[PDB]
Amino acid sequence: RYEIRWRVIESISPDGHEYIYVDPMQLPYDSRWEFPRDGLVLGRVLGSGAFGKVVEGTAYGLSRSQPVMKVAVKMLKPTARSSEKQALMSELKIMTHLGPHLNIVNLLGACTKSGPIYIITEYCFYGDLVNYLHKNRDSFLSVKNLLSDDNSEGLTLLDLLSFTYQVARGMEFLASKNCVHRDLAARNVLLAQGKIVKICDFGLARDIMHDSNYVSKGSTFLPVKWMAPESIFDNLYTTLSDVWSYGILLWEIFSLGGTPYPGMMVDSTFYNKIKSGYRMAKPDHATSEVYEIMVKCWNSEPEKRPSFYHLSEIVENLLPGQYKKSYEKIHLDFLKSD
Ligand SMILES: CC1(COc2ccc3c(c2)ncn3-c2ccc3cccc(N4CCC(N)CC4)c3n2)COC1
Ligand SMILES: [Cl-]
Ligand SMILES: [Cl-]
Ligand SMILES: [Cl-]
Ligand SMILES: [Cl-]
Ligand SMILES: [Cl-]
Ligand SMILES: [Cl-]
Ligand SMILES: [Cl-]
Repeated sequence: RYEIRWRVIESISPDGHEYIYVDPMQLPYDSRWEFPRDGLVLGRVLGSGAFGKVVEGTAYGLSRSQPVMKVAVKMLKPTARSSEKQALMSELKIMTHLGPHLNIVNLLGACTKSGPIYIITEYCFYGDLVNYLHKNRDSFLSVKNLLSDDNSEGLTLLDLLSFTYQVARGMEFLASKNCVHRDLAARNVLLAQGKIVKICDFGLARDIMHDSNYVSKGSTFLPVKWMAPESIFDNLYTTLSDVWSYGILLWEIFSLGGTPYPGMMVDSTFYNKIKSGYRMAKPDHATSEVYEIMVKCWNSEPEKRPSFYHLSEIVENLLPGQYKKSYEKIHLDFLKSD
């Protein structure tokens, strides 16, 4: 019945107390985005939620670079409320505002006139990261070119470092735009062709009510296992809090899809342990260096945590130099599209 909104920060008071977030309705939609309905063909349903669904699709003429293009389409169910339509429009405005990045699922086009609203997004071949890791759990054994391509081989530490680097980059981009994700987790990361990490959100395509990851508090659902202490207790959300989420996410990556705080249910006892300063032990496939990154992200003092930009730098040093070169070419190819 809900989704967690990405918040973009318009301004912060000199004291550091009053935060003003942009109002999506206030922002302006760009008509250039509009794509003719006839030019879009809808396929199989990628996901289904009580109020919405994601569908496979092909867009014709949408892109000069890819005249026939595989894509994913976001649409509301008839069940969706009048207010919810607003949410889709809001998503369009915010996404246009942020602009495009290689590491986030991107908005390609939208159909908003004389029809059910349709959001066109990049199509990711591998699906969500959690499922992908589980699928490749077995056959995983502890060159750089192979990593940034579709060649299939047993999953490697190198692959994990790549996913680790891409999420940092995607997050760095979001932070630069003063955008706070508030629900960063492997479930919200999808993998595209070429093993390119794309960051997304839980959405209306799947049911938050039916997901164990979220605890419902008040009128909202919270991914407590991924929340920074300030968020849980002080209800404060920032780029720094996201960093905490990034560390939890890394734990998910190095445990091959493992649930954080395994064997621990979220309860009063869990909250107390976090206040105590309790942190997760090293994951099985995590190197000492990677675990160190997770621990830094989990610092009690948010200002103490590393910036996403710093994290990208740290991860890069743990990757062969050719990986960085490959990322750069892919980044440039991505910005050259169309
Ligand atoms: C043929 C396969 C194809 O799978 C897929 C799945 C989702 C795919 C996809 C290919 N391209 C894109 N998206 C998207 C895109 C935006 C999303 C925005 C919010 C939420 C999403 N999701 C992610 C998947 C989840 N099961 C439902 C909600 C989104 N998904 C099966 O994996 C390969
Ligand atoms: Cl959003
Ligand atoms: Cl096909
Ligand atoms: Cl583990
Ligand atoms: Cl080690
Ligand atoms: Cl820093
Ligand atoms: Cl940051
Ligand atoms: Cl960088």
